[PDB]
Amino acid sequence: EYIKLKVIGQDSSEIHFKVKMTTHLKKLKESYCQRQGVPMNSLRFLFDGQRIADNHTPKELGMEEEDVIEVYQEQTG
Amino acid sequence: MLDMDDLATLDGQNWLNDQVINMYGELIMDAVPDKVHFFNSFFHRQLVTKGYNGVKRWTKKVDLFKKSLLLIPIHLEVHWSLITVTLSNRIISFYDSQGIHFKFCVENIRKYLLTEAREKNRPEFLQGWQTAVTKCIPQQKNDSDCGVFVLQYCKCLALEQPFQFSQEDMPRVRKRIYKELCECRLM
Repeated sequence: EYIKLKVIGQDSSEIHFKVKMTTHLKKLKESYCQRQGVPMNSLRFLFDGQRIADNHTPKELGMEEEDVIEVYQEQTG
Repeated sequence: MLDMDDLATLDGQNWLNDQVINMYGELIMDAVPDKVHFFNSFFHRQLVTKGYNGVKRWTKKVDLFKKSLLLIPIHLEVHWSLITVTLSNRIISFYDSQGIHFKFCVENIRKYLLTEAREKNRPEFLQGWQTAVTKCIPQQKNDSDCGVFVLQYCKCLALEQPFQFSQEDMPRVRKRIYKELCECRLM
């Protein structure tokens, strides 16, 4: 039903979520932005190197309890 | 697809950002999926700071050693460069459009490949790795086109074409990449 997830960014602090396995991760991405006060389009969310799209769900991605999502900010060069 | 301010880093002489790089890489890998694995721009940062354990799950569904060519964009300080790995002759190559010589990263990659070979039980890949700063390659003549050169090296190597381009072509290669990203297909 629900799954626990860790969202870990540059500050290495863990933001803990407990979301349904069927709902789109777009709303986790929105929540995390709000929490850290930056726009959603300024962050990249990866699960084991794969870019998390808005329509992805933990079940479709094969996530398991307390799996880690990594957040990165934009790079330019 | 990408948002319009990501695509906007292709305009004029804007510096490319990671969304253009990583989406083009995904485009290349979807064009020739059996021969090329493209690691996104965050792989090398995460390998450096956390080591193999930080990136071990990035290949949970990929057999790197059945590919011909690995493409690893390298984000250095405000600058785009490229590592390639060809598995047939076991050469790790470092490509840079500005003459950069960053020795640390070929050895970060060589250590990664060795650890991945021990962990996936492919010990025929534990020996034989050689390096090379790639000779011979079109060089940029401004301070903005790093990223565009990187993606053109990527496309050339993935489609096995020679490096028949120079700085004069780059405005038009910017608009080709733009178009390919909007149509989600290479030309």
